[PDB]
This record gives sequence, C-alpha cells and structure tokens, in this order.
Amino acid sequence: SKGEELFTGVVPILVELDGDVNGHKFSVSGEGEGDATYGKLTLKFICTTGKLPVPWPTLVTTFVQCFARYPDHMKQHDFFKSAMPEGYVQERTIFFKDDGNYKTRAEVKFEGDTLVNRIELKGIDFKEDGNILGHKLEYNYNSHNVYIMADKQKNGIKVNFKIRHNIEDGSVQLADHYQQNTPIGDGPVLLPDNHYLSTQSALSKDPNEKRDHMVLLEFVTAAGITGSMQIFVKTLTGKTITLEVEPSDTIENVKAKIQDKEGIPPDQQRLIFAGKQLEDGRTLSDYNIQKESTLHLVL
Repeated sequence: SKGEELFTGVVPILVELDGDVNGHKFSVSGEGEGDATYGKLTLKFICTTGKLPVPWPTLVTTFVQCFARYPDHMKQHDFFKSAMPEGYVQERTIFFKDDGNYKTRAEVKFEGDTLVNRIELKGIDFKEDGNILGHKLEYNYNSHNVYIMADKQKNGIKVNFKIRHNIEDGSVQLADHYQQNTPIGDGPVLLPDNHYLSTQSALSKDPNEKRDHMVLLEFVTAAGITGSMQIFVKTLTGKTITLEVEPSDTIENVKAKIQDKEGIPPDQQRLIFAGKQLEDGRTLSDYNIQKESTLHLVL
C-alpha cells in the first residue's frame, strides 16, 4: 500500500499504557524502534507508578503488528501498514484460562516520524492466588501463530490466537486472545485473505535499570499463503502443462518437476524461455521469470 513506504528503515516507537487490574491502577511507558524489513521490534518498558501488579509477560501482546515482515508475494495482505499514517484501533479480549480477563483498546498511528501505541487496559475477576496476581509466570515467552481474517462487512480484520505462558512446575497458563482492528482513516485499507503472523518474542532485563521494567524483542513474519506459483510448459509435442514452482527453484528442480509429469529424465531436457536456453544451476528469479510465464521443453 501507500502506508508501506512509511516503514522503510528504522522507525522510532513510543508506547503508553494506562491499566487497572482488579482495581490496581498502573501506568507504563515504552520506547524503542521497529524495522519492518527485518520484521523486528525492540522496546523497553518502565512501570512509572511503581511495581507492576501483573507479570510482565502477560502484557507483551498488548504492548505494533505494522512491524511485521510481509514477504513480497503477500504484500497485498498487510492491513496494518495500509491503515497508516492515520492508523488503526486495536481491541482485544484476553481470557486467562481459570482466571480473569483483560480488555484492551489501543490506537496505533504515526505522530510524525514516530509510530505510537496508546493503550487502555482493564482487567477483572483475577484470583489473588492465581498465576497472574500471584506472579507465578516465568520470565520468558514462546512462539505463536497469529491468525488473521478480513471482516469485509466492517472494514477491518479479526484476529485470534492462544498464548501459552510457561510456569516453573512445567504447567502452562493459556491466554486466549481475540482481537479486532479497524482503520481510523476514511481511505480504503487492504482487507486480506486468511493468513497468519509467525511471532517470536524474547524478554530480557537492563542491568542498569532500577525501576520495574521489561526489554522486549519481537520477530514477526507473515505466512500461510503459499509462495508457489503456476508456470506453463510447452511439451515436446506442443501440448501445454502447468507446474507449481517457487522463484527460488533451480532450473534443475524445474526439470525434476517436468520428469514427474512427462517422464523425460532431466539430463534429456532443455528449457527455453523467450528464446533463451536456461542453465541448471540458475533459478527462475535469476531469469526474471514471472508467475504464469511459459517455458518450452526441447530435446
């Protein structure tokens, strides 16, 4: 989209959260930077009101999916950047199994050169002796797939995933996430086909920091839509077949796929595109061969 251009290079990020969990009020400020080319986010958060009353890992998902890396073949499915600069509202309900819930509302938008995430969080019905208010969660994080679908009647996306938080006893605390995002602006956005974000997070601490804090790193990559594409091949007798290939397929691997359909050994095949003989150790992309091009099989 047009919003994509705002993500070239490294973009500064500001995060602000006001929270109230079981009547315990708190605030957090964060700052860092995002590099969507690498799908990478680095953030540091400080609780400005004192001690955080919930475990830091429970707030990782709340604290900018516009920093995901969408592969080239999926760029038309990146809702998040397409909503910029005006941004989007991100709302969630997070159900902690056998415990309380968070409800969050956030605005993610550009303020000048800086991508800002401003959040209100309310938590209710937590057990005083449970994993959350009892601070029984390990300080670590797992990889999850974030499933995205368009809501084409409502101009946004619906998102769901299940977070697993590790506990020392070897149990896990599940946090079922339900999410919706809606653009703030009136211009059109990208309403995607179904896909997911493969999301990795690592939590660390700053030895010099005395305040209650979290350092967060995320790597986020879109997936779930095949990068394979069809090409056409004219066979020795002039019939047309299709192959399923990736741009990174070697000419050798293309010949292997032709053997599967036509029964001609690779070492007997010669492939021609636009009059040019194709050489085994090169790739389809090396030749700038696009989806639904035609190759010619000859002897």
